[PDB]
Amino acid sequence: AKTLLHQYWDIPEGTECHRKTYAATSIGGASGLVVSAYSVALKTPTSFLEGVARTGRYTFTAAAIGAIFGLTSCISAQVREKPDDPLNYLIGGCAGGLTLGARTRSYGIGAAACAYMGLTAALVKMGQLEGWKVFAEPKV
Amino acid sequence: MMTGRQARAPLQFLPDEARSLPPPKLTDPRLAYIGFLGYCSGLIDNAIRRRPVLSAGLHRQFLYITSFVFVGYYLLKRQDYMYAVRDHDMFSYIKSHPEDFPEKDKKTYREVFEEFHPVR
Amino acid sequence: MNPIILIIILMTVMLGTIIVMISTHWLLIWIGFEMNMLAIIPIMMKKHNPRATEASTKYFLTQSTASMLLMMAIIINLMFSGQWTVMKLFNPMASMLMTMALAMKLGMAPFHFWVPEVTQGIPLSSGLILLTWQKLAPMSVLYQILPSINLDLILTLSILSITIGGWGGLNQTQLRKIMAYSSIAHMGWMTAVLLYNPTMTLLNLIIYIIMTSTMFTLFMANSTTTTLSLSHTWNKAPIMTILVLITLLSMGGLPPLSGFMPKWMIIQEMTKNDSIILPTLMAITALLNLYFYMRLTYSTALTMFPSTNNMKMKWQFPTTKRMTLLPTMTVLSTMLLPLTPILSILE
Amino acid sequence: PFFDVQKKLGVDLDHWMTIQSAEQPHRIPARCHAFEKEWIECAHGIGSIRAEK
Amino acid sequence: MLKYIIPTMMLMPLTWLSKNSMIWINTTLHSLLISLTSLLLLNQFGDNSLNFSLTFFSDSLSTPLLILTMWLLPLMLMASQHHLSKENLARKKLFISMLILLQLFLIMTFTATELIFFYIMFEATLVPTLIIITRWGNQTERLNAGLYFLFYTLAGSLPLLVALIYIQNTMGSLNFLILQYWVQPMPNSWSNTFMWLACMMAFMVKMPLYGLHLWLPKAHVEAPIAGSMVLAAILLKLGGYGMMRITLLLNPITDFMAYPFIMLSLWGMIMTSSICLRQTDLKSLIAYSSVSHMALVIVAILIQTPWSYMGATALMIAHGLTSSMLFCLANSNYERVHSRTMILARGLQTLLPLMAAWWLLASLTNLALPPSINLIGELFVVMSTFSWSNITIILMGLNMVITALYSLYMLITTQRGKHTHHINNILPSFTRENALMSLHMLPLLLLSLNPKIILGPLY
Amino acid sequence: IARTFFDAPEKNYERTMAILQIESEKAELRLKELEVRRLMRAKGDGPWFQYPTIDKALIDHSPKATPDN
Amino acid sequence: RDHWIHVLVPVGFVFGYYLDRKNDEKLAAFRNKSLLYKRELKPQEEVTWK
Amino acid sequence: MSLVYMNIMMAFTVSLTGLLMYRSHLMSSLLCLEGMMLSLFILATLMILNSHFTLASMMPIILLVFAACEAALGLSLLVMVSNTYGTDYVQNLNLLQC
Amino acid sequence: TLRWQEDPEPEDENLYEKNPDSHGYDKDPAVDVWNMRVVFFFGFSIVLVLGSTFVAYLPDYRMQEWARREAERLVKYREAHGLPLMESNCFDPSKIQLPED
Amino acid sequence: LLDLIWLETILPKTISLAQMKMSTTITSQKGLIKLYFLSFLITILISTTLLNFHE
Ligand SMILES: CCCCCCCCCCCCCCCCCC(=O)OC[C@H](COP(=O)([O-])OCC[N+](C)(C)C)OC(=O)CCCCCCCCCCCCCCCCC
Ligand SMILES: CCCCCCCCCCCCCCCCCC(=O)OC[C@H](COP(=O)([O-])OCC[N+](C)(C)C)OC(=O)CCCCCCCCCCCCCCCCC
Ligand SMILES: CCCCCCCCCCCCCCCCCC(=O)OC[C@H](COP(=O)(O)OCCN)OC(=O)CCCCCCCCCCCCCCCCC
Repeated sequence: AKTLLHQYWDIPEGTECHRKTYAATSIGGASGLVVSAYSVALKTPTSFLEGVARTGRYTFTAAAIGAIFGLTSCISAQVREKPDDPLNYLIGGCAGGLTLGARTRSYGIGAAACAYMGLTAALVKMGQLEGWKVFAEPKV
Repeated sequence: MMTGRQARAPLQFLPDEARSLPPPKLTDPRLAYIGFLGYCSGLIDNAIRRRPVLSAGLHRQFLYITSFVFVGYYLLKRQDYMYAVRDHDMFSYIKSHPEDFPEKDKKTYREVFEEFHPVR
Repeated sequence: MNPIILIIILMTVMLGTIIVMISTHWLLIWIGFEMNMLAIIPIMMKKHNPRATEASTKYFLTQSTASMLLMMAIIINLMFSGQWTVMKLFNPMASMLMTMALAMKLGMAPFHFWVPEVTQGIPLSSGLILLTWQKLAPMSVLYQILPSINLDLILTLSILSITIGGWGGLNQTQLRKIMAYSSIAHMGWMTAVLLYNPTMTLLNLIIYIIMTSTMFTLFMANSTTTTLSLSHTWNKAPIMTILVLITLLSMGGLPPLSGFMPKWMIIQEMTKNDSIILPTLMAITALLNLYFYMRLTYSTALTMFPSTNNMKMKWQFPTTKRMTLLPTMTVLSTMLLPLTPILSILE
Repeated sequence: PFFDVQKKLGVDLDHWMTIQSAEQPHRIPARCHAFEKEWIECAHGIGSIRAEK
Repeated sequence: MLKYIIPTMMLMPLTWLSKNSMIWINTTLHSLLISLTSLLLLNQFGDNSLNFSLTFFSDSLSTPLLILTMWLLPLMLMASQHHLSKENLARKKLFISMLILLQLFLIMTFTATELIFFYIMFEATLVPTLIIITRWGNQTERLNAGLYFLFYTLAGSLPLLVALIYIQNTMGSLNFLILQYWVQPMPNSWSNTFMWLACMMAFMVKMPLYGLHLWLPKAHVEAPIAGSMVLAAILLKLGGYGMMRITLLLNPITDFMAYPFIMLSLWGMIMTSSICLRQTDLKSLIAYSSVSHMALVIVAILIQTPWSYMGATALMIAHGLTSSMLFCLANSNYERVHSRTMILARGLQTLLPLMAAWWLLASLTNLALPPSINLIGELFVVMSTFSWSNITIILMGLNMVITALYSLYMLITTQRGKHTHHINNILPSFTRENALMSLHMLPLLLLSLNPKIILGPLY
Repeated sequence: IARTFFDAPEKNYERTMAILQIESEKAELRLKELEVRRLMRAKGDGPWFQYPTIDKALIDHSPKATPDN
Repeated sequence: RDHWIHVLVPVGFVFGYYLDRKNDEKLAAFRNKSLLYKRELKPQEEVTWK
Repeated sequence: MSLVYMNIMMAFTVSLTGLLMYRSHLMSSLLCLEGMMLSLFILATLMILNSHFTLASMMPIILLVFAACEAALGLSLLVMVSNTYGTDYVQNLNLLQC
Repeated sequence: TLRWQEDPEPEDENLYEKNPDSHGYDKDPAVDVWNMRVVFFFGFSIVLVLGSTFVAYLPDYRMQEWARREAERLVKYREAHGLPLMESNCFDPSKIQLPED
Repeated sequence: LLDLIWLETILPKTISLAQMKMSTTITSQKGLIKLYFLSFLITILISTTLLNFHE
């Protein structure tokens, strides 16, 4: 999962929409596959068909969220000519939240996901710009 | 952190270097607070067993206070020793490495420049 | 159970823990672990009901899997280093296997699934012995091998443990399951601060041991295992309601109680190493532990739930249980914050 | 915690097994006695951080 | 500051060793003696603060708050002794003990030189108030009120602890006397933006800010009378003291990071006053009035000018006294009629004339009748906000009109009109209630003669 | 009032100076301790962060059964 | 005494004042050394303040 | 390194995946656990004998003794649950979900 | 059916019934009158009156009167010698090194 | 509309419902050892391959 994040962040922002979208979709699909694996492990399905349907549904939802977020953020960076700006990532996060609402087919969870994941994507953008460390190496 | 210090002479509560330090006074405020902790535990011991709290078993409350004072005195001795060791190691390492700890060129305020942000 | 056989078995448990603590050989660490587990199995099965045998079976399977993983890590380290001295490891695979073996033995998430069921199936005294004494040896082994521990793995285990423990304890009504999820969250905190300053880990371990011992001792003093039976305590002994109120407030880390000191010093240590997001996330997550603690205090001390008729028959008799060290750990778990600089004795 | 009971008490409970270059019965040498002896004579007394480099 | 701490902790053996009938007399007497003793803090100098020790100091901002706390404790002892009449003796002593402990934490909070000691005392104040509300409150939802209050405060305050520890590690000290001379500019970045948010949100929640005020019309309502008095009079001012102390480190990033909260608090006071216009509950109406006045204090602190600071501290003291008196009057009505509905008991001036006079005086000071210190604080904040921008005079004038409207609506509804026919248990006013009202009123009127002792450290 | 209850301005002045000197010394010592801890962690040549190694007093030096060792 | 409970608190205030004076004496490192109040000692005294 | 080491690691991994996925019986889990111990025995014995570490030759005996005592305890637990339920199925050990 | 066993709500006690001279402090008349005397003496006669007297005679609170006297002295001294009463710069420009640009 | 409906909706009620839903998902395990050990195997595989904790 380390090489997926580097290959997503190696592309300059607002430059290559297709490759950024593909990298975001791959990251989303990996996360959805992990979620589906734990789901079919702990909550066992009725049959093989129900389990593979749940796996496909979760993976497709997460991959669609990733693709929509990447495409929206890259397009907003292209249009505004502001590559280093967390507003583009906020727009992409709200687009991903609206996609999550569309997949689950309910408006309220979609709006809440728009707000919360737009804030989260903006925070990730600020951390990338300012060099915030989440798993900080021991120093003192 | 300090296991290299406490590695050549292991499992010692107070090494022989601790005796060069001033012992805590018996009127130490921390020691008095630990004695108050002992008194409070004695009162709780009276309370949970449905005894008169301030009257029953004065020997029990005295032993509570005495035990707390004893253990707290030795813990305070160890704490003071370990902070002394911390400072000693810090100063020895600062003195032994003068290249890494240069003297800061202090400047008066007539030479330094600070931006002014008006509040209006 | 014979008193003498019980004495011998308890000293065998402490002997296994001592053998793990004092030895410089990996095989002796393994030997102490199996001695401790083999001796502690009959403490779980003191009552001989199907729930105790089920809990003992799950505990045995989990500890045996963790022990085999530990032996695998030791053998890999011997293969790649040719020695057995308990110190930093010479292989990342051996370090990963040993870290996950110690995580399985501690019951940290996602290996946490055995802790609440095992704690529920066994008596209160054996559950106290488990959740207090069984965690001294894996944390000592972790304290000995910190130069080889992967930072990402241990931090992931820590944050997962804290979140899963809080979310799990939100839903429980049995007291033993609440104590188990609380334990999971606290081990998350302890192994979170492990790689930066292990003295903070020792301080958090000591404070958690004292607070858990106080809460379990109050539970066996009142013979309560559910929320409602604990809520009946106001009509039997209100001093115990005051004690459980102050101890549960201190367990949530509310200042100026002694439970504030571990997370305060942990946040102090984590910000020195330029890690700011994780201590904020762990504090916000520990608010959930505070939530179900406060729910318990609402049901027990700050309201008067309806009682029954036979409480009068219980009024006419005094208690005779040996509430050993209960006032001492009640005082030491609430009014220890002014003695915070005492943590320098643990370095 | 690693309570060094053996060094405090002077007993030798598991140090004889702890390395391959130690005192072996009938003076039987190991295959890598010399290399291990040289590595130990390096790493002694300088800590793990200095001995790793 | 040990000459006030030690008698406060000696109040505890006084209430735990008194007779079954002499606990109120002893506690009230000795708390009044310590309140008289608290006047020795007025040895303030024009250049230097009164620095007692390494841990304690008291400048001209913390001194009025200290005197207010130490004077407020015997008022709560006098107020809370009628509804605790039939209570068990041990529970009565526990109630008095929680009041004593809260006063101890409050007087250790305002004098803390170190910022982390201020934080520790400021969050130690949570436990006695939560216990008082959730134990001696009368309603069902006192538990929900306690949960809301506790979790709003802790969710606001944990990032403050993280940011204070960061400031300690970066600057080297949290001593307020050191930080006055060692302060550095805070540049514009995202890191400093979240520093400002972390340092400010705890006191924005505790004040409260509009939008974070949802815990106030619950904790102020389901509490007992002493709890409501100590929540309205002192506990809202911990946020004001915190923003006055912590704004020193947050420059010059405050000048643009203060815009959204200035718009929240300028529009928020209009919303809360309009809410006050249509309230069926008297206690909730007083709580929302408190929200509006603390929004005024928030704006005054955020624009950070000398006139705004003087108006903010004067308004804090004045609103504490006025809100305490209003809560006491509402409690007396509640003891008479056993309901908090404002429309139930009407026309009480024909039955309770001197209580109606006390109601009129409290209402007059609520709408800032000059030359009360209410009007002095409100006027100074209005002048400073006019200096900030000119349309603030439009907002302030609208707020003043609605404030007069709801205060006189309170008075006209409760006291005037035709009395309720079927209510016949309206007893004459006791000497205790009248003494409580006069002890709230007379310091408030006397402070208009010498208003210079409540105008902050930059008078 | 100023003779009985209040304190002299000189006393408060010099007391504040003493407090400021003590607290500035404490802050400088805290910063120096942070820098020392960082340097000792990075280099490993100081008395702190001395992780243990194999003790060389355990090595057998007597002649073995095989010369090539 | 039959009214010792009425003298618990004033002796607490007196003891707190005494501890305040003791600590003020403890913080006397810059007595008669400040650049604003430095002066020669008048005879028949040894310190500027106590 | 050598090849028989790779085969013993793969045998240990196979027995571990067998233990970590129960089918029906507790006895199959115990058999997978004891196969894991046997693979540990073979690996450690081969390493010690090839390295000519003379004093380490006592380790596999102690390992065998301790893990066989473990297996005796596990067999006793299996017999107890079989006496409780009439079979050693792992789906009957689900009372502690509540 | 009939619900759980619980006492009904007790009737409110009128303090003026058994004691028409009540101040509302306590049910015992002696404790009540002594509480009234304590509150009225130590609240109004002691704290309010002597507190107002103490605040009224504060020894030059925050040096305002001294500042006025010193301003009078400085204005007289500067007016006598033709000096400007106040300068635009608080510190001397001679002892200030501006950054070179 | 604002403080009785919406200001109550955004901050406290949505957060409370989210924590309630997460708690109900976490604690809904079926109490089977086989599923727990399958989850352990999945965790080991994810850490070894997808997360590279053995490097
Ligand atoms: C009552 C409800 C509302 C509560 C609101 C509370 C405040 C909101 C913002 C809090 C942010 C978290 C604390 C930040 C402390 C920053 C200290 C600092 O040094 O900052 C600079 C540091 C900078 O890192 P550094 O200082 O290590 O690096 C050195 C400096 N540079 C970058 C130049 C190299 O900032 C950070 O490390 C990250 C700050 C942002 C953190 C974002 C995650 C939290 C998001 C908000 C959560 C709010 C509560 C949510 C839960 C509510 C209840 C359910
Ligand atoms: C202080 C912060 C905490 C706040 C809460 C405190 C609670 C505890 C209370 C403790 C005691 C009270 C403390 C504050 C006391 C304030 C009062 C005080 O001391 O003032 C000093 C002030 C001091 O005034 P001064 O400063 O001008 O005096 C000069 C100073 N000396 C005396 C040294 C020369 O006292 C007065 O102003 C008294 C003046 C004389 C009396 C009044 C005469 C006129 C009265 C009205 C006449 C009619 C007018 C028209 C009416 C029409 C109808 C309405
Ligand atoms: C760096 C740190 C290194 C290590 C430092 C030292 C760590 C000490 C850890 C202590 C762990 C305690 C474990 C639990 C208690 C052990 C004793 C025991 O077996 O107690 C249970 C026993 C069962 O008897 P039974 O009659 O069946 O009880 C059922 C109720 N009728 O008896 C009972 O139930 C009797 C009822 C009372 C039991 C009270 C037990 C209190 C034990 C904890 C004391 C406080 C913690 C130790 C001191 C501080 C250490 C930091």
